[PDB]
Order: sequence, then C-alpha cells, then structure tokens
Amino acid sequence: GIVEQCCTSICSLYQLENYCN
Amino acid sequence: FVNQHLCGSHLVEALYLVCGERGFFYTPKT
Ligand SMILES: [Cl-]
Ligand SMILES: [Zn+2]
Repeated sequence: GIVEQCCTSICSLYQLENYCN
Repeated sequence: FVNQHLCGSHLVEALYLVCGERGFFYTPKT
C-alpha cells in the first residue's frame, strides 16, 4: 500500500496519483 | 514536487492537493 511506498520509501508525484479516484 | 518520506497526516494532505476534485482513497492497511 501507500505507506510502504510513500512513507517507508519515497514516492514521485506519479506514484501518488495512483491513489487518486 | 517534494522528494521526501510523506507520512501520517503529511501523506493525506499531499493526496488532497494532488488528487483535487478526483478525490482519493487512503487505506494504510499494510
Ligand atoms: Cl512530523
Ligand atoms: Zn509533522
């Protein structure tokens, strides 16, 4: 999930947009 | 865009800004 990807590691803007609706 | 570990409410606010009117889903469930 997002925690592992953006909290634990670092996320680009493009990886953040995968969690938009 | 910032290049940093976004956690807690900092990750949620980020999602709000980036998703806009689209809205988003926040499911921390590992
Ligand atoms: Cl903090
Ligand atoms: Zn803080």
